[PDB]
Amino acid sequence: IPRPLQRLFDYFPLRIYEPNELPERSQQLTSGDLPTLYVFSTDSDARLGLPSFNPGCLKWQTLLRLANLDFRILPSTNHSSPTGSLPFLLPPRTSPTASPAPIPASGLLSFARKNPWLDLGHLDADLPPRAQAYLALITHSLRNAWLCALYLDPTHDALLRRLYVDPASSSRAVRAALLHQLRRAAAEQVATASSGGGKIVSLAPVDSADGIDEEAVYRSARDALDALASLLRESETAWFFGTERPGSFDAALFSYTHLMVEYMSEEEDTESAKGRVSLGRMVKEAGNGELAEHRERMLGVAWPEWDGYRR
Amino acid sequence: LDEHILTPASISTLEVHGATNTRRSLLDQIFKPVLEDTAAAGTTLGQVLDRVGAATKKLARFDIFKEEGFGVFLSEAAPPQSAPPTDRTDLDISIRVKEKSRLVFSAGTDFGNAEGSAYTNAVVRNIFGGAETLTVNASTGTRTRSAYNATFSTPINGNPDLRLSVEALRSATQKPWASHEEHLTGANLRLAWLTEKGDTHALAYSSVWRQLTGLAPTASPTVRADAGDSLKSSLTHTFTRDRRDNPMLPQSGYLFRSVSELAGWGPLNGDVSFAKTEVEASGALPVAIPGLAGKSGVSVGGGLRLGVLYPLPLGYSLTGAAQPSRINDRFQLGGPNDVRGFKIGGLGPHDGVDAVGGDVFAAGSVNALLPLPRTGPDSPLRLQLYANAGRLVALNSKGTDKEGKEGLAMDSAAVFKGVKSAVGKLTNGIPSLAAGVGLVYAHPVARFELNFSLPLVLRRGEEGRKGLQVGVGISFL
Amino acid sequence: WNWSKSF
Amino acid sequence: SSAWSHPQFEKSAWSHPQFEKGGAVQLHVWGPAFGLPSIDAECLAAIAYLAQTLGSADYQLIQSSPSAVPTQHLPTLYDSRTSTWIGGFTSITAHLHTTAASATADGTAYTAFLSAHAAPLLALSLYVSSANYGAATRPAYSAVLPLPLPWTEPPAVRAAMARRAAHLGLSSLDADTPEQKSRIRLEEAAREVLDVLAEVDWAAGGGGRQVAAEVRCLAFGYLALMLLPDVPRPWLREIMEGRYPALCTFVRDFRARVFPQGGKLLPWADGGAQASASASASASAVALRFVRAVMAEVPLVGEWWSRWWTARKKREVLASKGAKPAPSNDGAGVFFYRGLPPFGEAVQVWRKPV
Ligand SMILES: CC(C)[C@@H](C)/C=C/[C@@H](C)[C@H]1CC[C@H]2C3=CC=C4C[C@@H](O)CC[C@]4(C)[C@H]3CC[C@]12C
Ligand SMILES: CC(C)[C@@H](C)/C=C/[C@@H](C)[C@H]1CC[C@H]2C3=CC=C4C[C@@H](O)CC[C@]4(C)[C@H]3CC[C@]12C
Ligand SMILES: CC(C)[C@@H](C)/C=C/[C@@H](C)[C@H]1CC[C@H]2C3=CC=C4C[C@@H](O)CC[C@]4(C)[C@H]3CC[C@]12C
Ligand SMILES: CC(C)[C@@H](C)/C=C/[C@@H](C)[C@H]1CC[C@H]2C3=CC=C4C[C@@H](O)CC[C@]4(C)[C@H]3CC[C@]12C
Ligand SMILES: CC(C)[C@@H](C)/C=C/[C@@H](C)[C@H]1CC[C@H]2C3=CC=C4C[C@@H](O)CC[C@]4(C)[C@H]3CC[C@]12C
Ligand SMILES: CC(C)[C@@H](C)/C=C/[C@@H](C)[C@H]1CC[C@H]2C3=CC=C4C[C@@H](O)CC[C@]4(C)[C@H]3CC[C@]12C
Ligand SMILES: CC(C)[C@@H](C)/C=C/[C@@H](C)[C@H]1CC[C@H]2C3=CC=C4C[C@@H](O)CC[C@]4(C)[C@H]3CC[C@]12C
Ligand SMILES: CC(C)[C@@H](C)/C=C/[C@@H](C)[C@H]1CC[C@H]2C3=CC=C4C[C@@H](O)CC[C@]4(C)[C@H]3CC[C@]12C
Ligand SMILES: CC(C)[C@@H](C)/C=C/[C@@H](C)[C@H]1CC[C@H]2C3=CC=C4C[C@@H](O)CC[C@]4(C)[C@H]3CC[C@]12C
Ligand SMILES: CC(C)[C@@H](C)/C=C/[C@@H](C)[C@H]1CC[C@H]2C3=CC=C4C[C@@H](O)CC[C@]4(C)[C@H]3CC[C@]12C
Ligand SMILES: CC(C)[C@@H](C)/C=C\[C@@H](C)[C@H]1CC[C@H]2C3=CC=C4C[C@@H](O)CC[C@]4(C)[C@H]3CC[C@]12C
Ligand SMILES: CC(C)[C@@H](C)/C=C\[C@@H](C)[C@H]1CC[C@H]2C3=CC=C4C[C@@H](O)CC[C@]4(C)[C@H]3CC[C@]12C
Repeated sequence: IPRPLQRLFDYFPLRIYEPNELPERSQQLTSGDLPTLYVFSTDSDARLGLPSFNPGCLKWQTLLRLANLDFRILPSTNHSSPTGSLPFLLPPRTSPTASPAPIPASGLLSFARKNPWLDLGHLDADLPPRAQAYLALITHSLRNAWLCALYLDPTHDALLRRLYVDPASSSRAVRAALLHQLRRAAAEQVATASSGGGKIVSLAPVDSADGIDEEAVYRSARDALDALASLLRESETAWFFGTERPGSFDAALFSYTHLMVEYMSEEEDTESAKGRVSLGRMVKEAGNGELAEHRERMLGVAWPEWDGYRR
Repeated sequence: LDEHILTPASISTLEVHGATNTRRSLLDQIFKPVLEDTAAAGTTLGQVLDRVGAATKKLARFDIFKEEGFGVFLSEAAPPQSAPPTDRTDLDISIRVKEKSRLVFSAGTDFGNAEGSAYTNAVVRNIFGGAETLTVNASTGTRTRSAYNATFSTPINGNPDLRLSVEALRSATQKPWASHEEHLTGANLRLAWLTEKGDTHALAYSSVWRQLTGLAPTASPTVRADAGDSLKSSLTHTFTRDRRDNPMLPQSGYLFRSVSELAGWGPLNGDVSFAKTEVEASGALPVAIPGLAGKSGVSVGGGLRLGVLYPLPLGYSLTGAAQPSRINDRFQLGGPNDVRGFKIGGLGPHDGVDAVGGDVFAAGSVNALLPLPRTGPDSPLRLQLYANAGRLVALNSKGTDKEGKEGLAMDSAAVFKGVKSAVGKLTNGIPSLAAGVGLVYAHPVARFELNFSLPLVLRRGEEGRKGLQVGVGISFL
Repeated sequence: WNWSKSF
Repeated sequence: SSAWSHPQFEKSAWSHPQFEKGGAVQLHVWGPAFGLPSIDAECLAAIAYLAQTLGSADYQLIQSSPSAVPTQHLPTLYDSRTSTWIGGFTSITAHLHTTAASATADGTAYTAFLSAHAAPLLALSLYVSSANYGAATRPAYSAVLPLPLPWTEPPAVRAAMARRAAHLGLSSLDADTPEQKSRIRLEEAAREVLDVLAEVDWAAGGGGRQVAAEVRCLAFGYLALMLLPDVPRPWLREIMEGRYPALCTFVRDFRARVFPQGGKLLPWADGGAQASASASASASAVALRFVRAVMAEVPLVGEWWSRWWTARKKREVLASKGAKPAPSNDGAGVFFYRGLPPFGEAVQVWRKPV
């Protein structure tokens, strides 16, 4: 029955017009000639392409700048990510109503190799077995310190509110709800850590700062930075393992050392009222100061035009 | 029996039986107008039976009493009267009513839809003796979050036609046409009012936290850019003049609806600010034929729906920078209900495969209902021939000269110029047009249609459906 | 199943 | 809400008091299993650390469960010399602590690596795989707890370990062509971790990489629970025995040297592993532990119960540590639908006024 009538269905529609134009909001945001990387940043930061304030997003933003990819960054949120978590890259529209598929975080480096503006093997080289052990310091020891000090410290409540929840909405009721979810999720991840966590109350995971041991997280970070400073001192060059160019390991460490110095180098936590050295102070005091100048050198390579990055 | 209604009459007393929970003061409001209009003139049963005939569904609109409990025992008054105008001038009337169940609790599960789908319902009615109601709904399952609901409804000052409702809401809505889902959380305050002429008014205040999550892998850049949180605090007015003889399958009469919504402007506060209005005019017209007197069953209908979404600045100033609209608020058009013959949301701008909304739209319909041969026109199932047109456009700042590229907001003159251009786009070019033939069923819980549609004029990127299409619902164009 | 305890 | 912030102190990284050799300390660990002093990887490492750095009479081992200690975490050390509670292996070693810089950095690196990645691998073998749980480890957990507890604690342990190994992406059916791809992912994930560990000279016989004895004890804790436990799915034991003979030799020599004869020679409290738990196996104490464990599963109240209970325990540990934690904050229902009469009578009547 469909076969004889196919000579009739193919006739319609009788008139086909040009597509309707996209809304104004879509035209302003999604139209661009350069691939756009969506990260956690502010509208003023995104204008100059300055480093994002999220260490997970800053890791990939640094590598893409080392990969010599020409791109622009835009503020975004995890809800828009194809993998449910930032960052991700949208290549520019081929036509005003069509766009290629988004590039997740894992496929960013493959995208950069296809769009030279060259051998990018150093940015995704397989680390030596010893280097795998040290990478656990960055991904676990330093990450847990970042999460505990940012989300769970009342001292950084103003900063956390300004960075993450204030741009989300202007409603105080919605802001309070979003802030609680952020702290619940952050406390859950730190609770999984062996040092500052490992406590089990019931089947549900621990999701409060009460299940987190602040000293165990803080002490592990202080030990991690001293260890990383020792590893960097071993190399005869300015980068880890003697490489002549920064690699995936350097970008991974830089994503934490930069933000710790930027946002937590204040003299209020280091004051006797708290009795603990701030994260940004430990970064500059680690070893003889290798991690401080490594952060300076990494900025001089990926952001040569930028200045005023101390705090 | 009709000669009993032509005689003079004068009612003496009335009694209501079984209203133990409802306060008598509430009962007074319906019966005092009955009580005041008594012994007015002869043949008053012509007046009396209709005015109590008004009362029966007046009490039914309270929803307190079971629909079956309306036993009327009107009779001639037993005691005599001094020189009465007629032997049956005096009457005795008593009404029997049984109240509905005070509390209703419901729960269950349905593994056919989801592996852990379960729902819980509880209804409490006629609290405090004044027809206050309270309904609580809770739903869970798998691959979904918990959904709650709690509505408290009450008549105002004993008037059944003026009902105030307070609702607390938490739900998630799937939106496959835009490759995302919307999480809702907020409260609504409604004041529904029914005019003496039958017109329905409704003034509602809403404050809902919208959140676009769960983007499908095919989500377009437009959907991704609009993901995230948004608080909409809006005040909306709904008007409805329904004169259709059968609202579920109109053969005669007309319908008019207006839905005006103001969000974010002035005292309202939130992440959005606009003034959205919709107008839906419909009508039908029976046509007679020489071959059969009386009700022929054939009729010709029509329809016309309009809508404008105007961005507004926040604060108390009419002149100022206005943010462009978001995918949550933009109109959606197309489908078996809105514009027959297209994919659900198949009209308007499309980003890849996602149907992103528009700011200005205008849909229309022309249809004719016919009865099948060897079947009476009183049958609820009929043949339908229809032709649907629609347009859905989006506001653009192409007409502006220059604006700061950092800012996303548009000045007041820019928005006005954009709206004028958007409305002008409706009147040029043939609208997206579809036509077809189908069968319509008017079974009074929902209208059922089995349509064979065939798109005629279409904009590139719009999705038509050339095959059979089934649409079930209470609202049709 | 779908229970209903109305009273 | 004050439940998601660093605790306030009466007027955050308060250091623990320095330990001095001589004071009696008590280590609360899980019970013996699989012929090992303990069943948990961290607890077994802590036992080995004490057996090498402290004399046989300077410490005691107490078989316990997380509900029996204020830290809600095992292993935990009770330094009776100052009555402080220290939870976690790293915190215990730091408390008891008295190219070196390259060696010190390596010890820190592998300590984080073992916790970060060797732990999920261990959880996958013993907890995520339902075949090994129902036949090898769940009997072991129940054998070291008082009667009503094995229905509350071991289920809670599995949930933690399942979350711990969740980042691997594998689940229970992979413990077993769909079978072949599951098997190769088992060997791939194990090789991704065991390759790093094979870099270090754990036996400390010379060459390789030299690390402090603190992390060598930790290495044994994770490796011993991966090799020795006889489970119905010995795939992880098979990989280590064949591909990595050096790790197999290290575990066997370490066990024979540090835990000769099943490890029963350790100074368990009250002269035995089971007798040690008797101090907290009283009927009243066990009942409270079970009841508190039950309350946490209430769908709405239970979640807030554990958050309040954990905060209370957090203050107790901090108070013992010499800190000064700030104090924390803590009919009409019968008058309706009952008691009051119905608002009207069954009969209401009106008549024409005079
Ligand atoms: C019966 C009347 C009142 C109305 C409602 C019906 C209109 C339909 C059935 C018919 C009437 C005129 C037709 C019409 C006129 C001219 C053209 C131009 C041609 O290139 C494409 C088809 C198109 C656009 C067709 C489409 C179908 C139309 C619009
Ligand atoms: C558009 C929304 C946002 C809000 C601001 C608008 C409210 C107006 C338009 C509504 C609110 C109350 C309404 C109202 C109240 C009562 C009556 C009496 C009736 O016999 C005629 C209509 C009339 C006069 C209607 C007309 C429409 C009114 C005035
Ligand atoms: C097809 C749609 C648009 C339906 C709703 C049509 C509506 C219009 C044509 C109807 C709706 C109300 C009607 C209407 C209301 C009241 C009166 C007053 C009377 O003294 C003259 C006719 C007049 C003026 C009629 C004319 C026809 C009107 C305006
Ligand atoms: C004149 C009055 C007093 C009485 C006799 C009848 C009025 C009706 C029949 C008239 C009054 C206004 C008329 C009317 C107004 C406007 C339009 C819009 C047009 O697009 C379709 C016809 C339509 C809908 C017509 C139909 C016929 C109507 C509704
Ligand atoms: C209810 C009676 C008393 C009167 C007032 C109502 C008249 C309305 C409802 C009727 C009268 C004339 C009708 C009318 C005339 C002509 C057409 C053109 C047709 O293509 C679409 C329907 C349409 C537009 C219908 C709609 C319904 C109308 C407007
Ligand atoms: C050479 C000129 C005179 C030709 C091209 C113009 C014809 C005009 C009269 C036609 C062309 C397109 C038509 C048109 C397009 C779309 C719609 C939307 C529909 O909901 C109402 C009618 C409306 C607004 C009609 C009205 C009549 C228009 C404007
Ligand atoms: C929420 C549920 C699980 C609660 C109320 C039920 C508890 C009962 C069924 C459980 C709790 C503790 C259990 C209990 C504790 C200890 C012993 C000693 C043993 O030699 C015989 C069985 C016996 C006596 C069991 C029997 C079952 C008991 C009494
Ligand atoms: C019959 C006696 C001699 C002994 C052997 C029997 C003990 C059983 C029946 C008792 C002991 C502990 C009890 C028990 C412990 C804890 C819970 C968790 C709760 O969320 C569901 C019930 C459940 C699972 C109950 C069920 C009944 C159990 C399993
Ligand atoms: C007479 C003796 C042999 C009885 C009392 C035994 C007591 C001991 C074994 C303790 C151990 C665990 C306790 C126990 C566990 C849990 C609960 C659930 C609670 O909701 C009621 C009490 C109940 C059931 C208590 C009762 C006393 C028990 C069963
Ligand atoms: C003496 C007893 C009968 C009294 C204290 C009852 C307590 C209730 C509130 C407790 C007892 C057992 C508990 C219970 C047992 C097992 C489970 C399965 C789990 O997946 C969801 C929670 C659930 C369903 C919890 C909910 C709370 C219950 C039902
Ligand atoms: C004779 C020429 C000039 C015609 C056929 C060409 C174009 C225009 C004017 C025609 C083509 C399709 C027509 C058309 C299609 C369908 C409808 C829907 C109906 O509810 C209102 C009229 C409306 C909107 C008419 C109006 C006139 C249109 C738009
Ligand atoms: C510079 C000025 C003179 C330019 C921009 C023109 C108009 C200004 C004043 C704007 C400010 C508020 C606007 C305004 C408010 C609300 C609505 C309701 C909507 O349903 C139709 C448009 C309408 C009526 C628009 C029209 C344009 C207005 C009146």
